[PDB]
Amino acid sequence: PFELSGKWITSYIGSSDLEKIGENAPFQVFMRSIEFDDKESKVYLNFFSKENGICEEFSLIGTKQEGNTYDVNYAGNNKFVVSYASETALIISNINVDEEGDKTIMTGLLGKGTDIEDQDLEKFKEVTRENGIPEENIVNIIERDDCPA
Ligand SMILES: C=C[C@H](C)CCCC(C)(C)O
Repeated sequence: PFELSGKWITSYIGSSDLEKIGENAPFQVFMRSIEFDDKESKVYLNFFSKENGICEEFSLIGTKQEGNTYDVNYAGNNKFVVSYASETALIISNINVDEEGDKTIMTGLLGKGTDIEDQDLEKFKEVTRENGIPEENIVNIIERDDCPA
């Protein structure tokens, strides 16, 4: 039986638009926790990001929508789905439309800490590839997350 809510940390992110996931970009996200509240049809996300190279923390609340998708406002509007869940990981697929109207598809592999299971990593690369995102548009987030626990 699977518990999707709890501590989740980002290990890798893929993006169709490299401008959204570099240094200090809005989608270089260091996750800390995700809490799904099916009773109230909401999801709670807590994570760090860097602006000015300094860690900043965010706590967002998204709304459950049709088909296990969630909508959340962050650097524009986002529609994401937990595409895969194992006992050690989540893979999230997100579509962002930014303030300028530009659409970016992204994938993220999340885990319970820093020691990545290769089976989860292979499924992340396959979901990334299926979304049309090339291997070279994959960033290693564990290597870059020096934000507080
Ligand atoms: C590329 C996927 C990351 C891990 C999730 C982005 C945060 C969001 C989409 C929930 O606002």
